[PDB]
Amino acid sequence: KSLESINSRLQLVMKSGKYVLGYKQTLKMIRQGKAKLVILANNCPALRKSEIEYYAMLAKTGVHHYSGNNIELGTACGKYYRVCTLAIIDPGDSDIIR
Amino acid sequence: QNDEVAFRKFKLITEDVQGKNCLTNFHGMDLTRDKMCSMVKKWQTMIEAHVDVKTTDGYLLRLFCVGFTKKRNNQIRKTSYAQHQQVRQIRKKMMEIMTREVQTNDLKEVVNKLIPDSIGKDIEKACQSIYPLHDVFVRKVKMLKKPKFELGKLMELHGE
Amino acid sequence: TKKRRNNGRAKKGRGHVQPIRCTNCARCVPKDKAIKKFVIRNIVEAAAVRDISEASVFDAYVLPKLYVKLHYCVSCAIHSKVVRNRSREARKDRTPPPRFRP
Amino acid sequence: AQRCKELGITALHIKLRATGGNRTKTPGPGAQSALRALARSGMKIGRIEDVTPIPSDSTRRKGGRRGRRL
Amino acid sequence: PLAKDLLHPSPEEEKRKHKKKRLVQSPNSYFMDVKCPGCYKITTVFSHAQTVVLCVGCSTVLCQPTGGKARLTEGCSFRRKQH
Amino acid sequence: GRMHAPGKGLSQSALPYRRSVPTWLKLTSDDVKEQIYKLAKKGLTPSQIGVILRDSHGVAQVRFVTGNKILRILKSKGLAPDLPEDLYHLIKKAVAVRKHLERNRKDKDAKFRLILIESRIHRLARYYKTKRVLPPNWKYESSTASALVA
Amino acid sequence: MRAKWRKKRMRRLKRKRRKMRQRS
Amino acid sequence: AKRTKKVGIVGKYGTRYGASLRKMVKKIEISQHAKYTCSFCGKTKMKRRAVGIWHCGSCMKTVAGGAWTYNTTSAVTVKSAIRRLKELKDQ
RNA sequence: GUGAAAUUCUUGGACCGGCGCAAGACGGACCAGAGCGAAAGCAUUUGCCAAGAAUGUUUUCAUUAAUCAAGAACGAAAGUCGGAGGUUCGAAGACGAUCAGAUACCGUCGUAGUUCCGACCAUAAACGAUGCCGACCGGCGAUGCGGCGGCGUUAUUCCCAUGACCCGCCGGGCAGCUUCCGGGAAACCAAAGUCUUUGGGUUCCGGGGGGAGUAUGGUUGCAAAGCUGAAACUUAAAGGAAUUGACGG
Ligand SMILES: [Mg+2]
Ligand SMILES: [Mg+2]
Ligand SMILES: [Mg+2]
Ligand SMILES: [Mg+2]
Ligand SMILES: [Mg+2]
Ligand SMILES: [Mg+2]
Ligand SMILES: [Mg+2]
Ligand SMILES: [Mg+2]
Ligand SMILES: [Zn+2]
Ligand SMILES: [Zn+2]
Repeated sequence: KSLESINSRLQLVMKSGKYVLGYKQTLKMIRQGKAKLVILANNCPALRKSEIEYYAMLAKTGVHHYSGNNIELGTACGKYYRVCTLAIIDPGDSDIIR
Repeated sequence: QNDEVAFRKFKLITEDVQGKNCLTNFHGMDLTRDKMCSMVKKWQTMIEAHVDVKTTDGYLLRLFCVGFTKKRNNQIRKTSYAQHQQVRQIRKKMMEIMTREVQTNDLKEVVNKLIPDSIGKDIEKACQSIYPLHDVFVRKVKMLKKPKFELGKLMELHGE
Repeated sequence: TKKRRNNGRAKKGRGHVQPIRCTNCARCVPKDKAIKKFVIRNIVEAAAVRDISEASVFDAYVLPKLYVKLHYCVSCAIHSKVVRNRSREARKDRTPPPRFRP
Repeated sequence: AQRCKELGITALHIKLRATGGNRTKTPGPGAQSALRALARSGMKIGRIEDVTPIPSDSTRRKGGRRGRRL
Repeated sequence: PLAKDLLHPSPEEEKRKHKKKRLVQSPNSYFMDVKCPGCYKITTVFSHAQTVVLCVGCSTVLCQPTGGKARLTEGCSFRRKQH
Repeated sequence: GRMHAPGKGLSQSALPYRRSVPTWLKLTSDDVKEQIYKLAKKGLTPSQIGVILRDSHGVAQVRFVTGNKILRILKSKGLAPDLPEDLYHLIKKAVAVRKHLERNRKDKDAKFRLILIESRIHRLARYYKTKRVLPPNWKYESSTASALVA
Repeated sequence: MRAKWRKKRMRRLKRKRRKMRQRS
Repeated sequence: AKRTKKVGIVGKYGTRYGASLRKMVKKIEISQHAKYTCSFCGKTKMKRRAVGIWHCGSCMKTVAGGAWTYNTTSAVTVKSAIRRLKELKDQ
């Protein structure tokens, strides 16, 4: 039930909130301090995963390890490309509790 | 036992012999054929559970439990069939209350408490709120492993 | 002509019923079609109950029963006279013959 | 019975056995007479139990699906 | 019965019949006012509610969904709406 | 009778003969409209909006109290879903069955259910294109549908 | 004959006919 | 248009070697020359280099696999069994 | 082992009893005119994954529906191909019996097969020998699921909930008993009724028996075979249900 819940909430982050897709943009948003949640596919390289975790710890923002992969994370985002890392600027749908 | 039931048997394998006496230890128990075949009846559901559980002293036991749904004294319906969820809950309950009578005690006080089948009696008591059961017993236990055969344990089981 | 409404078996809302082997001739018979007799016989004959009681080391010893469930194909059932052919109206009833207790 | 008596055995437990397995479960004609002869020959009788091999389920019984045609 | 009055059935068999098979459709469900202990406000709850109804002023559940009827939590009072 | 089952069930909802708003209902039409707007912002489909409104707020029929159906209200405000609710759920079910099927090739029962669900999807899509809710060139493809649902 | 054995005889004859025709 | 009714990839062998042998080698060659989705980078570039060696062009990951398929059913069942025996061994 | 035997195993310890080991099947009794599934079919425990009927609904859409040439998915058992495995049973085959003969029925052995994965085949008395959707037309007692309402008993607990019984009602099912509803050649069927008082919608399909599901052509299949499918000629009956009699190892 958790996976369908996070998929539905991710779908509702699209079309209603400000997000950003990809690694470079995620790091840019994190170091600007406006990334409130970072989602990582388990297909992510371990070095990239650890570095994004350290960046989030510095920015004091949450990291969710998606139980899919970059293909499945891309499908969950509603896109037709692989996304391996993404950030939510503001959910608009209570995925990120106020 | 002096005055206990007669449908229960024990295996009692022999480990050490000294003098003209063969000294035994528990190997397993089983019900008799006639009692088991008399208990199984139509128009009722029987629940069978087994669990591999290790004693404190290293004896591994496979306890088999059986239980039969009991019709009420005022029941008009021919059959007393429990639903699949009820049978599953009964099986889970009587697995987890065969585990705890073995995990926390030695083989000796396991054997002496399955002598009156107290485990089956409290299983019968525990399942009344799901579906009544009447013929509840530990049908079988078999010895799966034995711990190295310390002679002192055998002698204190026989002697004091 | 259709001899029986249930076609001589209890299969009503099923497609297939698992087969069993006749206890007499080991014929593969469907489980719902074979004739079943649950015989509950004293393990010793009525002629020998007194002698076993005399030779028993116990005083209040109950003689054990012998529980056997028998399955017959209708061929062996008819040949062994457990079931008999009946009239057209007498085929319809399903009441088992009475135990004849007295 | 006479061999058991001359070897100093007085009482007997009884274990009746049929063919078992996937084959017949009914004991043969000799069970009743054997047990009665044991009883009336002076031998004492203890526990009696059926020990027929009952499969929880067996291999295929011999004869084919049409059985033994006679 | 050849002369059963189909125009004016008595209310007993009108009630026992299925909701659709009545002379005129009448739902079996209704609405109720539920009083939560320790609270002042009143919440109107569907009798056959499919969702867990909560007080907005207290983090307490009022009814639990079941197969046919929502089951009210104990200590809660209820009445009917216009019969 | 069911479309793809040999079931002939009767479980329905018996709408009462009184179309009038109950006197104990204090909520006005605009209040119910704003509630529907909020619940649509939360992401609830019109069926769920109706269920929540009836269960908690005591409104019997949104149409009876506002004069408009829930989907009409959402479409007028401009936040109705891009796909119709039932077609969306059917595509979701087909995607779930396909995801289960690519790991379990021997589940021919699941294959049969997938065929039934996709037949329902095609019939409903043909209906929606007839009503011009959907674009005339809209088409359900198995590969690309997974990005649309859940 | 039993109808099943007539069917079997017909199948044997049909295979023989196919073999004869393929031989040409 | 469709160029071959049934031979497909083994049309290169002509009439030689027998129909059943060509059919038997057809699926093996299809799996051999297919490109599998890489489980590390997600791109469909994992292709066979030599027998048993599978290399992804994107992330330059080389994986030891089956002779003709990326993973054999034997190895998959073995991996599952080893996982189960590991989780049984520890507690 | 058998009706009786014999082939067969046996002082090399056969059969029997005990203790273990291994392998592959099979899930008894519970198991029912009970359940689920489109059928074929599905019965050890637990976990995971999707799916589904029925019920409840004052939820949503608003006609989206029924049946369906062509086409497609599945399709017992046997059979085929490839890889494992092969305990039991057991086509073929060998032998022992029986017999006038016995290429069989009975017995011993035993290959393919029977078990799992992958790919074919698409046939069964695949049956309810009985198309699907819808409406109406008797009664009665049960049973499976869901729901609703009730004297009471019972389980803990201090009471209600919730289980297990008891009494009913509703909805969908598997069925049963009964009936001069009615139909039918009848057997029988609450459907096989609402049919000369002939029309609810729709699909497939039969036209005396044989020849014959044969020949030929086409098409599918590795093959076995599957689908489509005549004609010449022959024949006065072939058949169905019931009745009386005769006969029955
Ligand atoms: Mg006849
Ligand atoms: Mg069948
Ligand atoms: Mg005979
Ligand atoms: Mg098959
Ligand atoms: Mg093979
Ligand atoms: Mg043999
Ligand atoms: Mg029609
Ligand atoms: Mg004709
Ligand atoms: Zn028989
Ligand atoms: Zn890669």
